[PDB]
Amino acid sequence: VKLSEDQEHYIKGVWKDVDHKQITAKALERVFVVYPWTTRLFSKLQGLFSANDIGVQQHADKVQRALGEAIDDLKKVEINFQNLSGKHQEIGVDTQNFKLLGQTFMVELALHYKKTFRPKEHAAAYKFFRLVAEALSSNYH
Amino acid sequence: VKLSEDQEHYIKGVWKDVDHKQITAKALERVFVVYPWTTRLFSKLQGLFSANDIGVQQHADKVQRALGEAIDDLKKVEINFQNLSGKHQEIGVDTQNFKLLGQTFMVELALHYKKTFRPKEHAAAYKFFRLVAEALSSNYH
Amino acid sequence: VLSSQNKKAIEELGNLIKANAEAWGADALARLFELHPQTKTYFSKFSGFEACNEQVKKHGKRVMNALADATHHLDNLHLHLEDLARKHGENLLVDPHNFHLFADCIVVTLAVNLQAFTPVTHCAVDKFLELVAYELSSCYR
Amino acid sequence: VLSSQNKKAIEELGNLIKANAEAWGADALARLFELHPQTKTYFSKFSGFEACNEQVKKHGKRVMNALADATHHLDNLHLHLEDLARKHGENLLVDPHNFHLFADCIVVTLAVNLQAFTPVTHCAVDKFLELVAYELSSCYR
Ligand code: HEM
Ligand code: HEM
Ligand code: HEM
Ligand code: HEM
Repeated sequence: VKLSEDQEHYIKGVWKDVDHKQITAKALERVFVVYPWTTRLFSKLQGLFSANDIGVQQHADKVQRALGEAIDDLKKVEINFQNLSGKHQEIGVDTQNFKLLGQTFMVELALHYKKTFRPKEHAAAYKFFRLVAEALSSNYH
Repeated sequence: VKLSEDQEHYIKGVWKDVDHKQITAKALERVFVVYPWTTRLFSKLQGLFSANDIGVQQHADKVQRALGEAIDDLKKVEINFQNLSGKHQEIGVDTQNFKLLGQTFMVELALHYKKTFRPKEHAAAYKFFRLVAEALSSNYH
Repeated sequence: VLSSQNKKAIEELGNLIKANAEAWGADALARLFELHPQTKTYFSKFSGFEACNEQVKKHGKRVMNALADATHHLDNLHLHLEDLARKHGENLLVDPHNFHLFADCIVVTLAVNLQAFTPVTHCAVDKFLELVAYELSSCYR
Repeated sequence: VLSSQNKKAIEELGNLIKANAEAWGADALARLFELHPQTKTYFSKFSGFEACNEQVKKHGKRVMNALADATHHLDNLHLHLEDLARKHGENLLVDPHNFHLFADCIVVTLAVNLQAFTPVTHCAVDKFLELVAYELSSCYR
């Protein structure tokens, strides 16, 4: 999958506007509640799954950094995420989960931008998370 | 996704062994029955969905030729299927459908090879159809 | 079924949906057509797919009115959704996957329009929509 | 529910499953672990994942015995599968998607072992397994 010139501009624009860590932390809290099974492999969090918990915060910093690396070079995402893709399979996470985090992230984008998050913006975000989801599932052996 | 040296060998081997058209035609008949909604955009078939129907046979010849083109250059599938990917979106087919045809195809492979279609063989086939599914969904805009 | 906790949140949400049926419905459909253009093939009669299009507004109102209705019939959703299942399953041959793609769009519409959309509320809506998707796909079983 | 046509085929298939529970169950599990290695994380106690592994054989027999049982309780599957739902949903946090991945494996096991596996029989089994997946995911609603 690939984003048009307009979609890439919007995504880079959003990334400059939002607080990377806070929005990511809230997206993780949301995925844990909406899709309960996702908490399974997060044993290090010792049952603390809220956005304001230190564990979630530390993990959110890792996730947002990876997303930023994707936004910086949308053409080499699949290649750059090879290791991370393998890393997730090793841990035991189901490929469909990647799509789920993409969904809770778009809900957080919607809550933040409200009415300015129109179909065109939503489509740009979805396309971005679909590219990220693809790159993370690609190296599953 | 990518296949190991052993998996690529098995797939090329199977393609030399089976009757391309007949197995493809039976896979299409199976997808139409198991997943009824898949017949929607096949209006040209005028309600004749069996493997032995001329319409299905002609379509099966097109599908098997594409699969052969994939098997011939497993490294350039995504690039080679760009047009065909776009072609399917235009027509209106849901990306998940690609996985469904892959499933009925593996059932036909299983019926053909029976006990020699062990987990290792099955995994090679699944990996192949997952690569084909990816290439067909990749250029969806 | 639906959990007590999830049941309560849904019962009340229906009052809001019914009141904003057209505006929300039109918004939900526009996102579906924007994110997944292949879905436009089901609406052969439509002339446009923007949220301002009168056809989209008329259809969107009917979808939302149906959803609000369903919130008042959570203990016998099969009987209540039976006709719509036949309409979507037998007549239109609507791909089950499409119901989920649409549910993900509806959730964003709600996030953009509701005063608040916590993970708990989002969870209840997601499970409710999952139930609707399942019932609208019943003609395939 | 399940269609009359689909109901009949399933009722009879249970007799075959019960008789070959271990061999088929072990085969089904081996395919799951082979095609989707991330699923091995659920079986922390297992020492091996081949179909010959005694643990795999013991567990596979129990899965198939449960399925054969369910074929005799198609009109009240919720009540019958309630405990297994709790086991898989509340305790093990089994990702709903995994039930579908496993169903696709079971279908191949049946295709390799049954005398005949027509599209019609395959269709009935697919819808039956789809019902099982739905009930085993009930604790998430
Ligand atoms: C948008 C997709 C995602 C991105 C960018 C992402 C990124 C990351 C990164 C960068 C790490 C740390 C790698 C390291 O340890 O060096 C990580 C770890 C992990 N991720 Fe993800 N992830 C994504 C989705 C998911 C999802 C949905 C799940 C499944 C519920 C998941 C489960 C895990 C787990 C369990 C770990 C390991 C935590 C531990 O060390 O115990 N990830 N992820
Ligand atoms: C393994 C995946 C598949 C392959 C290799 C494949 C390949 C093809 C090819 C080569 C064509 C003809 C292109 C042309 O007209 O020049 C075609 C057409 C088409 N395919 Fe597929 N296809 C796949 C899966 C599917 C699935 C699952 C569906 C959905 C039910 C689908 C629906 C169609 C339709 C409706 C057409 C157009 C028929 C017409 O002209 O009316 N395809 N496909
Ligand atoms: C959340 C699930 C959905 C609900 C509650 C829903 C509900 C409705 C309702 C109330 C109608 C009017 C039926 C009548 O005339 O009696 C309708 C019609 C229809 N629906 Fe849906 N729908 C849903 C999802 C879908 C999806 C995902 C698609 C396809 C992408 C779809 C395609 C159609 C079409 C093509 C019609 C008829 C259009 C016309 O002739 O004007 N629906 N739907
Ligand atoms: C077709 C659906 C399935 C059925 C009918 C099924 C049935 C069963 C049965 C009968 C048991 C024994 C429960 C008991 O001790 O009372 C069991 C245990 C278990 N199942 Fe499943 N299962 C299915 C799918 C899955 C899937 C897809 C996974 C995960 C990939 C899974 C993971 C487990 C685990 C980890 C246990 C317990 C293992 C142990 O402690 O020995 N099951 N299942």
